[PDB]
Amino acid sequence: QMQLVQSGTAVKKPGESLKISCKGSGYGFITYWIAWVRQMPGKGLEWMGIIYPGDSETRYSPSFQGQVTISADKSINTAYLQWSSLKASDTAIYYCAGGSGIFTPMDVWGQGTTVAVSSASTKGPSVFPLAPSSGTAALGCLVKDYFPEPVTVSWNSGALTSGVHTFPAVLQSSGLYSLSSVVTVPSSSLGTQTYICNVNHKPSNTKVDKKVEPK
Amino acid sequence: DIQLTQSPDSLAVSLGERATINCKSSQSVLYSSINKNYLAWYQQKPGQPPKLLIYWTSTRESGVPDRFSGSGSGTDFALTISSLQAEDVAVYYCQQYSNTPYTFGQGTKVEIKRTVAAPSVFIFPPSDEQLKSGTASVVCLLNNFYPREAKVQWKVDNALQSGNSQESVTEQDSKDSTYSLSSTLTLSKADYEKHKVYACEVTHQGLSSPVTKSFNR
Amino acid sequence: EIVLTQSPGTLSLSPGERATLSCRASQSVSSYLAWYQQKPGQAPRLLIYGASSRATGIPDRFSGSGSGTDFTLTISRLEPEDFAVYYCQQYGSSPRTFGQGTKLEIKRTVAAPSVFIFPPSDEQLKSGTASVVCLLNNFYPREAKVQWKVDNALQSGNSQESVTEQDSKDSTYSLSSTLTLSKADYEKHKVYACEVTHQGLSSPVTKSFNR
Amino acid sequence: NLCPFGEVFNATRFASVYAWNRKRISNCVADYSVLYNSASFSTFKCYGVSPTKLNDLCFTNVYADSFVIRGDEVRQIAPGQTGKIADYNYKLPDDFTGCVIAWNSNNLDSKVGGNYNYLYRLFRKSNLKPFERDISTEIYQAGSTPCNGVEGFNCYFPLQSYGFQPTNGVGYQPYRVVVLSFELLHAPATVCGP
Amino acid sequence: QVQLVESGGGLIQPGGSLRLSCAASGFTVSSNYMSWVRQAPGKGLEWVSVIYSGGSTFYADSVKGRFTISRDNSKSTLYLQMNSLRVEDTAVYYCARDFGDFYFDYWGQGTLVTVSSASTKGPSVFPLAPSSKSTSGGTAALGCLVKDYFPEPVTVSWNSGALTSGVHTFPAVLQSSGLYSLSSVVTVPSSSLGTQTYICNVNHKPSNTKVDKKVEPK
Ligand SMILES: *[C@@H]1O[C@H](CO)[C@@H](O[C@@H]2O[C@H](CO)[C@@H](O)[C@H](O)[C@H]2NC(C)=O)[C@H](O)[C@H]1NC(C)=O
Repeated sequence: QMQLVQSGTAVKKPGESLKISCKGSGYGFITYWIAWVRQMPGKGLEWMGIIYPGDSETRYSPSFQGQVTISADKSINTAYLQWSSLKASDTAIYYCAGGSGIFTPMDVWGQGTTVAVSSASTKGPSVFPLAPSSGTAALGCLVKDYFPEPVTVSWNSGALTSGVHTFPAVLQSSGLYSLSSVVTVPSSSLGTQTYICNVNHKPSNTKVDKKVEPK
Repeated sequence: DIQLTQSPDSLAVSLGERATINCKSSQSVLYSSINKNYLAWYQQKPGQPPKLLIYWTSTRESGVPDRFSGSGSGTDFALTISSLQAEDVAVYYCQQYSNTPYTFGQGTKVEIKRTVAAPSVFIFPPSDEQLKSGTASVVCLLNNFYPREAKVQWKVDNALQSGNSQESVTEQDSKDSTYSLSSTLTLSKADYEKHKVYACEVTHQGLSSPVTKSFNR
Repeated sequence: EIVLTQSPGTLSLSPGERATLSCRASQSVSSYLAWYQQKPGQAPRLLIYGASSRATGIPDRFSGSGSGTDFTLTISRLEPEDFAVYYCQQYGSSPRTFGQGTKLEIKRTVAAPSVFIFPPSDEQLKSGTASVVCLLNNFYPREAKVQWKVDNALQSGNSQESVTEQDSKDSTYSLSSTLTLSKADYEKHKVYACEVTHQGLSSPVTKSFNR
Repeated sequence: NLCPFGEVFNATRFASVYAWNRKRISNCVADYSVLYNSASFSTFKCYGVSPTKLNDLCFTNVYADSFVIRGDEVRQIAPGQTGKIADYNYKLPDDFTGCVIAWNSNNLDSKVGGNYNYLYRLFRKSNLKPFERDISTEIYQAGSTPCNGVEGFNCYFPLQSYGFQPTNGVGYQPYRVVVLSFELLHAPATVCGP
Repeated sequence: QVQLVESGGGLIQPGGSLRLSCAASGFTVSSNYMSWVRQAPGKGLEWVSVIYSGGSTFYADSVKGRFTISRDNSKSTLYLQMNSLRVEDTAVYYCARDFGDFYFDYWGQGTLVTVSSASTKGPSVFPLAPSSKSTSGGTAALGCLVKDYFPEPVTVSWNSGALTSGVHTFPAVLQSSGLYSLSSVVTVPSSSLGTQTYICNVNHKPSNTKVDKKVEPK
């Protein structure tokens, strides 16, 4: 009957200080122990440490002892994960898990906190059309050179959903993300139907409606 | 530091069949010798926080469907999913909680199984608007294919290119259980306009021979 | 870590007087304090435990007072053997910590130092090093200013001083200042003077020799 | 037919740590919800078992250990802990499966007089085995000469008195600790949840 | 009666190990709290470690993981293993009987442990010449110069311990070279310079050096 809520997504430069939050709400938080799990992009779950809010007993994994500090504030039922000098390796999503005792399974989980250490700023994406020159043909849009994630792409303001494949972002060597979204349409509708991709990037306040048509 | 290694890394099971994930423990995981192994199994759907399924090696969490079952003792443990359904596609981790250094397994990706389907290959030349900025991006699309393993090579004027391509793969489609891949070749305007033919060669299990889609600048 | 601050750093009283020593703590320890006496060259001896209770074999003239953060050690009718460094130790929190200690010296009529100067030995001169030693003998108070002046030029950076403990009989101090130089530097000068400034001296006294 | 958890926690008086009380709880239904959801506990640490999942399991017996210690000594009521309380007063096994519930009792167990009848064991030649109770009041012989029952040199009273005062720090304030232990032996079960 | 005698101190290179022994009498070491306290050569007392009567061991933060305290009931001796020694560990280590982890009622004489990369060197004894500049009336001053030795201590006697009145042996001073220098001066009647013979007995056991230097009027 207990729930956990974490802090918002953080974007930081290397060497900065960070401190993410995890506040619990429910009946019985006094018995619950809070632990922090790190999951690098495309990687598995890594257990970092656990703390008891009542007495602030911090048990650390040997892999995260001298590189992170776990604290808590029992007054506000909040646990904290803090870095002094952020490194590019610490770019990962962090979950705080709830367990009502040491050596007990973790029942309650937080939604996760996304941390990005990149040495980049906020830049608006550039949307380029993919030429529909193809039984059936396919078209799409190229979302390139943006930071940070995420980017939401829709076709005809959400009217076209069947046959749409929006690929996950890929981090280029420039430090900026690229994305491609494509749809599958009958080859008889190229000249008649008009296809427009709606690319929105809230971090940059960018909204581009890009029309695509055969060259 | 109790090590947990689980096998297989990848598992392909059809709908309505049984999927088994084994977890091997470096050291025995039992607390107070009460015949209770302190192990847990977690389910993590793509883009969602992990959810606890089984604790103490045989006890289902509240609301877990009956098709999930835990088994094992000592250092050998297993999780079995009888009658696999489409909503069970996730990565499963075995995690021990009998010692202060909590440990997870490396994970086991679970995918539904499909009668092999060949990719639909399309190639997109860089747009004129992008060409003004001085950068050219060539996109090759592999649509609705299975299995996920696919080889894409960029050959410009029949010369293999390397280090200037990045691939992106979507998750399995929720209905036809097919994959999609996008390979993007990024070049400057000078390098792009130094060649004529850009080809995308695809090697896949569902293709009798490699399929090449090319265009001339 | 809880720090015990003792005051004063050093105390000068005549025998038969009353000594009051202070020991303040970073946090409250609530009478979990001990007092020790350490004469030079010896190990500490337990005096007070519980901040008020006297250890066995300790005379009644030693008493402990205070609680919490403020503690006092009082010695009445000081005897010449009751002068040493006194440390306070708390045992109300781990780690158990001591104070810096308070030196307790006897007090005497201001006695002028007797200044003696020793030229470097011929044997030491052979090895290539010269050491000139200036001796201040049987003076009080301890504070004394010694300056090395060679050819009437002040010398600094090549002199070290050593001070003895308070003598058991005349209640004085003895100070040794040694000026070490190489033979080449030593034979580049003629007059080596030791200028001594002290409270018991009407004017500074200088003892000098020629090489 | 509920288990008498009120007797242990809502007790007018508490025992000293060296003579810790244990109440055997059996043949009753244990409703832990009245216990674990209270906000009056400074520390509620469980080992091996989870209180949120006790209203569904069963056990043959449940033990509740009651004593009063200092705040600095609450850390010692835990498996694999060392100290005067843990070695000579109350020792928990390394494989302990249960919970330790502690709350401040400055208002109850303190007196301005600077003393109280709460005691702990200060001297003991060997450490206590888990769940062992030593209530000896015999003079501790620290030397080779027999003590003959009279306290003196190398002969100290084994017990010491807490100086519980309302003006002391939080660490020095008296804390009431209740230790819940769950026993499972091959026998009919007598304690189950709601 | 209670006696505590310590042994095992000396010079040791940084990182090298050492073990300090403490012979105990008048009480059973297996039944009493015992502690090790170190006093720096100039600074205050610091509690290092303690062993409970039941056998539990507790260590300070600055020595945890490197120092191990132990007792031998059969030999009635307290031990202290040093393992990874540091220069900051250079101090005089005391063996004290602990009363319930509260206070130290009895103390041993203390043994000196010096941790430094410096090498042992014998002292050079030079005579402080009694001359016209060291004599005033009947009072005449003479001494010896014990210079450039390591490690401490150095013991100085005059005429094989027959002369003890008016002898001032100053505390050793650490020079910039990393070695110790010391002087020992006496006050004698001026009439005795030509008749009496004065010799200073310098002994430095760590270097096995014994020097008897005769001082003569200039
Ligand atoms: C001690 O007794 C008090 C009442 O004096 C109990 O507190 C109440 O318990 C009832 C149920 O017995 C609840 O409905 C109330 O909400 C409780 N009130 C508060 C303020 O907590 C208390 O539970 C008893 N302590 C125990 C059983 O440990």
